Amino acid sequence: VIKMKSSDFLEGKVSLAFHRTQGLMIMKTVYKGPNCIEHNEALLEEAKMMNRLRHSRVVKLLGVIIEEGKYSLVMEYMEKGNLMHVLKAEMSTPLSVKGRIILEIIEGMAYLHGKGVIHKDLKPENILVDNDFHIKIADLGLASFKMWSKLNNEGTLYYMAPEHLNDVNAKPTEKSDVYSFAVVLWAIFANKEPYENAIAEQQLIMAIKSGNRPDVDDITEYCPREIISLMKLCWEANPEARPTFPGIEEKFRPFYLSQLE
Amino acid sequence: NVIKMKSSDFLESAELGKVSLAFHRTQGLMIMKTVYKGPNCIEHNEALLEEAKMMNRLRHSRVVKLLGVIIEEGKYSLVMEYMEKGNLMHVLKAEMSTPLSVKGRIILEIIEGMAYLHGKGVIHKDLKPENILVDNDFHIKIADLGLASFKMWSKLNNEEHNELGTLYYMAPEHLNDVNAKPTEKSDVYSFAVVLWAIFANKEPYENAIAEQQLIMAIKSGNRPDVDDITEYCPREIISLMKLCWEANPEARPTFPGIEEKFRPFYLSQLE
Ligand SMILES: CC(C)C(=O)Nc1nc2cc(-c3ccc4c(c3)c(C(=O)N[C@@H](C)c3ccccc3)cn4C)ccn2n1
Ligand SMILES: CC(C)C(=O)Nc1nc2cc(-c3ccc4c(c3)c(C(=O)N[C@@H](C)c3ccccc3)cn4C)ccn2n1
Repeated sequence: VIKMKSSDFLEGKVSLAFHRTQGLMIMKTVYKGPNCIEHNEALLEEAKMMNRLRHSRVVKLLGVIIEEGKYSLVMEYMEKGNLMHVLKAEMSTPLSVKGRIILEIIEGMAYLHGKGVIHKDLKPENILVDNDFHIKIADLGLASFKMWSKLNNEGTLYYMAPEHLNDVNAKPTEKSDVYSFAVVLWAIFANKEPYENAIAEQQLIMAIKSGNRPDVDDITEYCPREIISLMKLCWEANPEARPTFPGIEEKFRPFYLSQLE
Repeated sequence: NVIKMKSSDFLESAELGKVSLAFHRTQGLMIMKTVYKGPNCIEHNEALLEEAKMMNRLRHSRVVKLLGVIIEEGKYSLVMEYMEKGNLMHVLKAEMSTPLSVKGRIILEIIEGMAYLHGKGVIHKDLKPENILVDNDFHIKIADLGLASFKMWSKLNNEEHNELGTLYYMAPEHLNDVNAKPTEKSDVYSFAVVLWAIFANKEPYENAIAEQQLIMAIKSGNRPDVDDITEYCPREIISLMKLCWEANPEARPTFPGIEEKFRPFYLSQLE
């Protein structure tokens, strides 16, 4: 990794970070407390793994600050924030830009799966948009890498595959993210969070485990048919019935090319 | 009553409110928890000393004895006996492995301490590996690091002028329900998860993804994964933990009942 120092920056919490020589970046300070040196080795290894994720649709980890009792992650800056914010903005997104966004999400998820990363929390809060309306996948909640995830701990459920609802012990798979992505598709075309009421509880968890899905009739903007088919397929209760992201890409890229671009 | 001590009774300390190893000029090593550093207040002083006398009356070989109280202008401190090897989770994750007989004894000693506290009308409310301390001989003592048992030092800790929370062991009836009164059955549930953690050498629910997910899952019956125990674990201990984390509090045994079952078992198959 690149190791940064707090003194490298102008003077969990997610903040704008001005590196005194490299400029604008994003700082997430994961932990500030009395020491835990016994953990550093595993944290720096996972950080290196973080550092190796290099893709235009994936948020890049610029540096780590590993200091006595202070753990921080430094990331590349995305101007326009997360996908939900851009969707609900006062202006609109042509269907072509939404098609391109969806393809970019597929490409990033396929890259992450090809590097052995299961995101575990794909959701609109974790899809960042740059000034040109291109996206990058992020992990604001530290869900993807286990030791940084624990250190962070030393919360929407709307995108959680039903197999993880009321069952925290089953191991998540690539199909977990495929389910999340399906709900992301719906949300992209609804410009709102699923389950119109927008309350989370045991009623809804049990409803979803039994097959309830976001209301396809709650789409009040135009949504292409093939995309509705794709999301319906991807949120199948049976994890085995859901495609892989490379399969999704072999389907969606030619459709986006022929009908959307 | 208690022993009221002075800050000047100690030569020095080293940080571990603030928890410190402190050297008493006459008594030697002790553990100091400094609860409040601020402007002076008698807003509780009388009750505070009363509560101290109360926590001083807990005298049992498996409970951390309160050694002294420091009540000074703007400074409030509790002083406890020192436990050499720290808390149970740390000892479990140590490089050297712990013999199944020693884990059996630890479990029995926890049972004994919990029985004592319940027999003196004390509901711990926060039993967990962090509150189970280990001496140099691998004997345990139950502690209350979070000031859960005595409410007004707890208030003093949170008073807005003082310059100075795991849920894996919280019985499901108190999750997302901040009003339910904890009972002895709560402490039994905590004991059940501590048993699991003793034999898995780690915290439960590692692939839990989000806190609401885990909270709703646990309230609906999810428990620690018994297969994730990868070292030998006797079958009655699996039975005991399954019984003690029963969703219905009434179905859970009591600590005198747990001890009745477990002590002969430990004698005949473990010691
Ligand atoms: C309103 C706001 C101020 C704005 O306007 N823009 C803006 N907000 C952010 C927030 C982050 C951000 C924050 C915290 C992060 C991450 C990113 C991240 C990460 O992505 N890790 C990579 C390596 C990864 C990706 C996929 C899977 C696994 C790991 C890990 N954490 C903890 C980054 C850029 N921006 N830009
Ligand atoms: C791990 C460290 C790095 C190391 O190496 N050793 C080490 N840490 C400690 C920490 C304590 C400790 C700290 C804070 C406490 C308490 C104890 C306590 C209490 O137990 N009160 C008694 C009377 C009681 C017991 C049961 C129920 C109700 C009350 C109340 N508070 C706020 C004691 C001994 N050690 N030894």
